[PDB]
Amino acid sequence: ETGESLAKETAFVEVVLFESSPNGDYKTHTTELQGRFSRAGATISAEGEIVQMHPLGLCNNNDEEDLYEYGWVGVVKLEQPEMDPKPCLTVLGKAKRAVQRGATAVIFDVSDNPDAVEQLNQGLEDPLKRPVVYMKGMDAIKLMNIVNKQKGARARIQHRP
Amino acid sequence: ETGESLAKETAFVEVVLFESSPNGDYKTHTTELQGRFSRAGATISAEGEIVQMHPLGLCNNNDEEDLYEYGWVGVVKLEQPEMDPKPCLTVLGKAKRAVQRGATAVIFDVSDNPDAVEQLNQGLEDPLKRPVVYMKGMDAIKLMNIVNKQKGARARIQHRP
Amino acid sequence: ICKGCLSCSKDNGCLRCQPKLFFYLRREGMRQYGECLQSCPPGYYGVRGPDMNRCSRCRIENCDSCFSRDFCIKCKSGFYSHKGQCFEECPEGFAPLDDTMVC
Amino acid sequence: ICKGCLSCSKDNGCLRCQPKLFFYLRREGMRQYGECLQSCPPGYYGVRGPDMNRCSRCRIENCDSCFSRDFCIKCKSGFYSHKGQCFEECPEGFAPLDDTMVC
Repeated sequence: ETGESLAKETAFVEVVLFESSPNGDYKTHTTELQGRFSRAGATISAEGEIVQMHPLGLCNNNDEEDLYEYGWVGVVKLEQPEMDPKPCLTVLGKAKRAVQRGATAVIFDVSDNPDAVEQLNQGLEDPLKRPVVYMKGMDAIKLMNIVNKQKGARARIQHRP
Repeated sequence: ETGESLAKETAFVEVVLFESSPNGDYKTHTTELQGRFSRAGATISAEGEIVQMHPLGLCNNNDEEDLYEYGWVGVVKLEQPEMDPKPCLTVLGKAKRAVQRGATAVIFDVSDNPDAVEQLNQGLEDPLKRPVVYMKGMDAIKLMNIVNKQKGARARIQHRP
Repeated sequence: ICKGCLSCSKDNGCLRCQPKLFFYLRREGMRQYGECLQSCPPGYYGVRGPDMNRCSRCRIENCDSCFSRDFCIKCKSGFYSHKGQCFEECPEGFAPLDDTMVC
Repeated sequence: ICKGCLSCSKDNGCLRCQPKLFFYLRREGMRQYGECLQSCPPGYYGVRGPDMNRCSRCRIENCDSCFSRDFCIKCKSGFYSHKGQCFEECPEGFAPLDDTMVC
């Protein structure tokens, strides 16, 4: 009979914003946010440009979709589950699709759907090679605003002992 | 009086190559190489597209150079030091420049200039925020061939306890 | 914004559309959000799936109106229509028809 | 390849040039390597530094021959020459000279 789970390790999501001088250089400012690695994915550092994905962008239509440059970090904000009665894919599947399409890592704002978190710590479907992080509250909010207002940002998911 | 240094931690440099189906997906094959983190930089994971830099590409000319997309991983192959009597920059400086120009990390093949390694484990100039890795032998060679023949690859420098 | 949406969030735009309209994922920098359209934008064609209708991008060199993913109806000025596709010069095997621009 | 090099590696191309020529960093995918040129390629101008000569890319909207980083000598067909730069329409403060195309 199992017991209280080991608590899930913190994913330190550093978000870099950057400006480009005319000559060629780059000043950057950084922004430390926090979430959790889940059983659904790996527990390893990862890094790449951020790209929002609408949660219906990720379906197995077989319908030819845009080639995004390999190595992007997906950011997906989930909707209340009663808005979506019947998903094309489980939250697991959406992760799996993003990777197929070149995502080096994926991050869910679950703040509006808490079930997801346990749906991702099930781990009965196969767990991915790349990290799958979940975030909420002020951190998730902070992240969505960047996506919304900044023209480009880079995400560095970090793992520490 | 100091003693024999603590040996330097291994940087596990995973190199991903990727093909793009027409529909949108990506199959990838991976290639594990090894080098060392140095005192000159951090000892943290990092990830980004690879970009060779000629060792004379990195000088403080002040002369406006191309904007490379932020987050690239530099790969530099150093030349025998008697070919270059008087460097524009120390190997330290070259690292520092690459970062200025958006490099998230930098990797030196030193196999043809072993002095570099001790020049990088000096650490008397200021050490960088981003990792600085050094490689040689069959690993360095393996890496240069990819750069040479493949059209695109991604590097994932990884750190483990 | 937020026109045609059955439901509509701040962060994802439209999520589902009204019955007759078309779902379109506008990419705009890091963002991507829903729009629910009357007809699909230039460069796109629509697909009336059982579940939902939605836009897809063309991807046929030298097309001007896609119908489906693999069929063009109006090629570019200066171009030959063949098995759906568009050709500067008409590929080997068959050649242009007199008075017509097809092959 | 490997023409004009004083020294020349497999992996970096030319490293130093012969005395009179120009160093040019050809980017070609992930690669970047040295070429030692007689004159700089189209889209580039040269700079005869004390140490070494080398090419730089133009970066002047609507230029056709850069001389220096901030000076154009031949603007594009249809364009006005002003303080070095090229203008579709000549910016506010001063206006085109009769018989000339300058401002």
